[PDB]
Amino acid sequence: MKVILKQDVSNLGKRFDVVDVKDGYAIHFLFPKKLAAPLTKKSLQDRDLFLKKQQEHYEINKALSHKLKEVIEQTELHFSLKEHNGRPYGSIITKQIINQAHTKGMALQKFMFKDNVRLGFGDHEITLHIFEDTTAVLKVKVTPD
Amino acid sequence: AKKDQLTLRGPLYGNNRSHSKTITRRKWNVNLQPCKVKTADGKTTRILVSTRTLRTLKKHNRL
RNA sequence: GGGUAGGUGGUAAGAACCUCAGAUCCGGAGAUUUCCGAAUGGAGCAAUCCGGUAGUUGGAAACAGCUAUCAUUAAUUGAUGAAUAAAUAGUCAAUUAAAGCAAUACGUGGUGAAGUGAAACAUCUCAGUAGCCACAGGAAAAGAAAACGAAUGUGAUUCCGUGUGUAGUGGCGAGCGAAAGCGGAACAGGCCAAACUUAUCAUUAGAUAGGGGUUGUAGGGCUUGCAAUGUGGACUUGAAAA
RNA sequence: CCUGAGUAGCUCGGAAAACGUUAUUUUGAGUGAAUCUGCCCAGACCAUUGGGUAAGCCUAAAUACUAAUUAGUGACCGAUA
RNA sequence: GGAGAUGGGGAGCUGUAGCGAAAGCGAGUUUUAAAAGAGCGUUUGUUUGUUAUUAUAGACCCGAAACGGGUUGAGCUAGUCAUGAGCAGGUUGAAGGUUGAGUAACAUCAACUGGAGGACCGAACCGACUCUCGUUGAAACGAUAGCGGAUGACUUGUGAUU
RNA sequence: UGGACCUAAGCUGAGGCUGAAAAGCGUAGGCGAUGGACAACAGGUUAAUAUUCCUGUACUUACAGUUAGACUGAUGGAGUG
RNA sequence: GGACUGUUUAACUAAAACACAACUCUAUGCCAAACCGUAAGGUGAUGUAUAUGGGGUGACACCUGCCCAGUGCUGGAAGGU
RNA sequence: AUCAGGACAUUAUCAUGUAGAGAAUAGGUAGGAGCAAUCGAUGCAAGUUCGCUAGGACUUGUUGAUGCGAAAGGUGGAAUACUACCCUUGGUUGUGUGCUGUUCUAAUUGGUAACUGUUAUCCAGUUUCAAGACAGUGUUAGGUGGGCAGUUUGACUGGGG
RNA sequence: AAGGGUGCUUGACUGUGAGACAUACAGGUCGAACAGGUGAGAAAUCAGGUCAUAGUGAUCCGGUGGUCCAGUAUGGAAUGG
Repeated sequence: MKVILKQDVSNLGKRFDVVDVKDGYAIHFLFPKKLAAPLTKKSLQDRDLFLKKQQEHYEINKALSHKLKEVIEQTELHFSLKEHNGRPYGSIITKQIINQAHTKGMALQKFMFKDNVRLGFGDHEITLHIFEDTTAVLKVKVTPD
Repeated sequence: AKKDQLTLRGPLYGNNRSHSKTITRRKWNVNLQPCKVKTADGKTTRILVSTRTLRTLKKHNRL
């Protein structure tokens, strides 16, 4: 349990400060977007330490989000299909897109994804709410057998 | 066994009564829930845990 | 080493003979110990059958002897690394432990019966015993006041006797049965966090080590000076006497 | 400035303590603190007084026994014992 | 202190004052308004060797069907599974099919094939229905003699099986 | 006849899931014939053994060399049994 | 009387008994329902209502008559507890 | 986690309801006979409302100055105008909690499938699908519950019952 | 008459009780007499339920009134007496 929020203007939009509705293991602490911090020192020492942490994470996290958004918008992803009769038979799952992201060398969190499955016939691309400000399209090249 | 692996906290086999003062052997089984535990650098490795130990983990920011 | 005139474990009948280069005999230190057997190469219906690797002598070889070696787990180390890059899971190699037995006597804990006694019996007793399970160690266990307790009372546990068969609780039935104060036996108290500090950890400290500390006549730390070369030790070694 | 957190207490079920659950120990389920001007005990609770510093760890000695070598000892038994 | 009497050892008693539930008072105390009355109390004390009774312990000795805790036995007489074997001999000859007559066609009629049956009689191979036999026997369950099934839900070896 | 080969009923159990300890179950591996596979018969032999002892006739598979051909066949796959 | 082959009380009793084929009820849409335990797990079944589980009678044919006032079960949740 | 209805709270909030009475919502006790007037027209048209239909009027962009005849006479089971509180019927309110019904998943479950460890019908990890804060549970407490444990099951008696 | 009706009336008292009868224990039955204050009666005196006998259930346990009982150190309270 904690009162700390982190890096979100969505999810019952509020200020970038310390605030949390006290209810067990709810989404207020189920997400990596709200850090469980020790409230025993969250008065003056953890206070200014968390202020510094908030400013630092603010800066570095939007920096990395701009970097990854540029990477996504400048790179297109590739699969290979295995159908029969040549008629549309396959689709696109999020597991394989996460695996291709892993191929580049980062473990992207699922919290930027809202879809579950995509149609894999022909060219297909979707722009998702990756982050509060950075938006990019997951350009993927897919063709049948 | 029927115990969380985080500590050896065994169950009870005690005496149960009714509105006759008769004694029988009853098996006090503690609460168990297989919640996902967190450790250093991922590797959650879900294990069966007890509710009291769950709350103690919660109060130490260890999930 | 002692001891030495006989000896080949008892049914000794005798052949063969050993024995005074000091034996046979009584102790210390040893060596080699077949197979099963906790059993460990794997099986197995115990005292059995097939094995693999490594080295070995013989041959042209299958093969034969001749040695050593090959369970499982946990821990450490290293290597390797699946789903899907790292990661993680596994996969292997080397190293340390028991893994097992018994003293029907002992002790802890996890357990855990009724028939009886109450003249029956369900509450209580039968008793935390009967039996079972794990851990042992030669003693175990507990062990240092949030004790007691009613007074300027003691001051880590234990047992014996006394309280006393009292205080008591008990379908107030059968019953069960203490805690204090007293005499005595030996009676050592220590240690880690923890503020705070240095170096080292990737300071998203959430890690090694120098301190520092065990505290109720509250202590310790923090800032700052005198001392003092102490006494104790349950405790590391060697040497000597007994 | 530090004095030992699901920790003390509290509620619903039990046991040990002589007690048949009551002060004191145990949590089986839950709720949950106070930090020396404090926090717990003196068979309920408070006020006064007094006594302690729990929620960290070890230490044996007075005691339990004899399957095990000699010293031996028996108002122990004598081959149905 | 010899596996000894004994010495040391001043803890608790058993009476010495008792009444009243206790507070409490006291040669008195309590019910009591009560000094009255009434109930009780007005000094025989200790520790042992002993005989008889007694509570507690197995309690004068021996005599039940028991209850619980284990531990063991599926080999036979029960079922199950796996895996084999056995059924001499003679009968009864279903259905299906074939051939001719017929049927618009199928159904029907006669003949051929056919071998079917928890089919029949009766060998073995299992069972025990009966008069006797023996009721310490040859035999802790059978013998003569007659009785049933007898290609099945049958018998049955060898493994496990609860 | 079996083991050195397989496996039915089951057993065991590296793994691993449940249970207070005991233990229960369950994968791979590994076991377990009454069955699956095949290459010796005849006669004689001494009191006892005879396809095993002997006379003649055979077959079997493991390897070295040897000629003379062929490129090869699994832990994997289909049939067979 | 039982329909029938047949089966079991061995060492006092195989019959009118049990099995039946044939019906009537009744619970079941999969992790079935039920069954074994402490659970895992397993049968049911590597099955799907034309299937299993459990009742009553028991070939074949004809009939199965009247009663939810009392208990078992189903619907309700309006009303009281 | 999300709200719709949603009951207690009815924070605030503006009118209050023609009792024998009262011209009219005296709803009750009270200093009681004014400057309540930057808490002020007697037309609009009325939202309503008391609805015993007028009545009370809280009601308003063309009106900036109405005045109270209802205060002393009149009615009474209580007097009409500057202050305090009372059955203030409810439009309302912050929502604290409880009832459902739906909207999702990240909690949590699977005995749907694939891949891997592994040639291994169990598990391990993920991804779908199935579901989903219900259940599966663990605790408390009710209802049913001879399947199961123990039990008492009086005596006398021209024998026992 | 200890029977009928009359005024008053609640001694259908308080604390007792030497004593007897009966009797295993229990418990039962009756009563002299003392103190206190009473009603009837002028007084003598009487009145400690009924002319007599059946009109009864033990302890423990549970709380109701008073209480010159105590109050796990003190103070009360709880709590028991």
